[PDB]
Amino acid sequence: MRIQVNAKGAARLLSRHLWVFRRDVVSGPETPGLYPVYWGRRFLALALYNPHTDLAVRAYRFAPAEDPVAALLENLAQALARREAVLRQDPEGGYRLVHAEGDLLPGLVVDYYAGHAVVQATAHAWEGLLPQVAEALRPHVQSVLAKNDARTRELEGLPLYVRPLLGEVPERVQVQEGRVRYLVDLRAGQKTGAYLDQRENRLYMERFRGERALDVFSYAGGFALHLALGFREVVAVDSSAEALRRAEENARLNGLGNVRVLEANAFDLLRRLEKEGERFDLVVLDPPAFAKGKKDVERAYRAYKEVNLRAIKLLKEGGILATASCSHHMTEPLFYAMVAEAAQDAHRLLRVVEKRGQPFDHPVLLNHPETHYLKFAVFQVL
Amino acid sequence: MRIQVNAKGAARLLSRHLWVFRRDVVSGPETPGLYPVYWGRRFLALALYNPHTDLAVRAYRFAPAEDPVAALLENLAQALARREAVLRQDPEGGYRLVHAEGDLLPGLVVDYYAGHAVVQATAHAWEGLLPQVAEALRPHVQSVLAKNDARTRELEGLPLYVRPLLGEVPERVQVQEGRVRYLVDLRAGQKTGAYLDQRENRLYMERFRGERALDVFSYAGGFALHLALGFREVVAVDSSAEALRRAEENARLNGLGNVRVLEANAFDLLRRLEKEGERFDLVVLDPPAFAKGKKDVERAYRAYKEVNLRAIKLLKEGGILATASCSHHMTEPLFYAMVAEAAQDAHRLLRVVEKRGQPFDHPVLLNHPETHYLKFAVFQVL
Ligand SMILES: [K+]
Ligand SMILES: [K+]
Repeated sequence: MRIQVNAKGAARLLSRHLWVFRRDVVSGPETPGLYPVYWGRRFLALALYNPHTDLAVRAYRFAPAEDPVAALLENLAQALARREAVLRQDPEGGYRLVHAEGDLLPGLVVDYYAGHAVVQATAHAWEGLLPQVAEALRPHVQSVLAKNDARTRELEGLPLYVRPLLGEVPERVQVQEGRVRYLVDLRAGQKTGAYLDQRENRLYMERFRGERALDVFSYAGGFALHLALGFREVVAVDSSAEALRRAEENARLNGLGNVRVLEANAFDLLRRLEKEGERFDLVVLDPPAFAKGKKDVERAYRAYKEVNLRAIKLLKEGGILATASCSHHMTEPLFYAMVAEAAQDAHRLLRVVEKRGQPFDHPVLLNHPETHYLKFAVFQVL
Repeated sequence: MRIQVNAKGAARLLSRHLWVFRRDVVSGPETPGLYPVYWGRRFLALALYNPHTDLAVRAYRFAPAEDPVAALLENLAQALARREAVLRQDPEGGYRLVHAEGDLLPGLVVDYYAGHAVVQATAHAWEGLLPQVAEALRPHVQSVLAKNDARTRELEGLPLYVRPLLGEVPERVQVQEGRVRYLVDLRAGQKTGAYLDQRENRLYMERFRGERALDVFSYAGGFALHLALGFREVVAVDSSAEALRRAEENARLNGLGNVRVLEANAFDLLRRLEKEGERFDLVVLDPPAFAKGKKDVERAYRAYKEVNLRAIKLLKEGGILATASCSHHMTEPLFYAMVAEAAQDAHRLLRVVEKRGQPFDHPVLLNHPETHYLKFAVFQVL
């Protein structure tokens, strides 16, 4: 059976983007599965396919294979191999073992929390391969949980559920991250609270020291935990009471009483703090995605610029600004243009300490822009 | 005596850019020197000034000071302090001690080569302060050389010369960089051959392993030296026979017998190697700046694309591409859009391994764009 795409889809696969949408599929199989994709009689790639979804084609190979399933599982082995080294070296750490498209494993994500892996499948073809996935993980873990309750599964016509796949899945797990530890919650109705894409950026914070630090959009307090090691006072701000509860629990776990949580609207607080003359030696801005769609950019840009402008005005000379965006539509060029505008408007000279982004376990593909969503930059006020 | 700027010049300084051109200077001193800059009666900054040049104002402080000379030398002390830790642990290394505007020391650059400093000044005010610069460096070095032959000095009406300022300056010195050593020529007529802005990027390459590596635009062969310890064969390519002579010399100094130099035109060679069916496990592209002015960008972009497209085609699956640009006007956004275009045209999927640039000793200011000129990225063919 073959999937036939139009010229538009052909140009996309030739450029090595991994997605072809339904409107560009001329014909294809009646059921979802793994099939070769063609432009006329020309082979283009092997892909996960679903005839009932908007994102119909997700490529994983750009060369033919006698056994599509074997090929896909080869990609799985290759992804795990890239993390082998770090798992033997840092067994109690938190790492992503499989990052979907980035690892040429569209529709599959696997996270590792101190020996306990959590699998999330969002493409129909993976469902029947979950047992093989669990066995591939076995050599590296104590247990495997199938957390398959993401709403995206509804699009693929998949059932929603959360069930163990291998071993005994614990309710909570302590993860070591540099000089601190945090508690992950593997239960369905509870916040996992790991946010691994920021693992390296959080560790990077350990090199800074000072009197007062402000962690805006603190969510589970990860950045705050690391800042507490070098700062006298760390204020963790977030509008989620539940998130701040986790933050307080993680601080307690580390015996870090110098972290105080504040339930408030980030935007209002920043302006208010500046109004009453409060100053900080470091501010971390890790807001949720301000721009969902490509049409939200203009408005998002203004929102980012405002929060960054207010953060910079709170900094003393020598102050540190750690700012990020996890909106893939807020492109890296737009992001840095925005911080430059905020700095210019605040009349503060900023030196670039470091331009970062996603860690090695959250791979980015140059040819597939959507894989690059996180930007993280650190600056110092001169 | 003060420098008076118009509204436009004032807005530039308030946004914290460090330059104000002659067109925006309303009035100023009759001779070059260090003077405060004002917009009306409002103090804006302290700056190096020259009433005879297009780039009239170069700011170094945005706060007043009784003694402008003392303030400037204070900036010098602070720049050196930022390198004290690395000089203490790695005395035989090569580091930039002063990076002009980036260190708020406009018109001054100072490099350190295993205990021997080389000073290059391009602004009039620095000429009279050379002895004080030498004294500030005394605690950190064995000798200090004034390499003041850059033609840009003619714009400031300064003499061109090369002379020692402190100690006994050797003709050449060996510098240790990771697992390799290279020879620096301090003589006025020879190529220095250090290229310190690429130091950390060269070191980053020591982690890769493979059979054959290709170092294009090799210059003194720095990248090839680091690759030699990880690859069976390394081919260094450059159009300059003199440059390759230094390359062989460096290879010999390290006892590296797996590095072969090849005098050829990069563009021509890459195509021929492609047609010849040649393939490599790693290719490094470190071309000279293809763009110097903003008008050279359109054709420069095309040149970068061709060499990157050819390099990508030479890589085997799993191959590593380390590519760079030192053209300031070939902005980061244009650089990455260019590599993406090359990959798309080559029908090759690239994973982003790392996005780097200038190391800590070559500081970048967000508000002063011209300080950022180097882009270095590493990708892997999937
Ligand atoms: K959970
Ligand atoms: K020289």
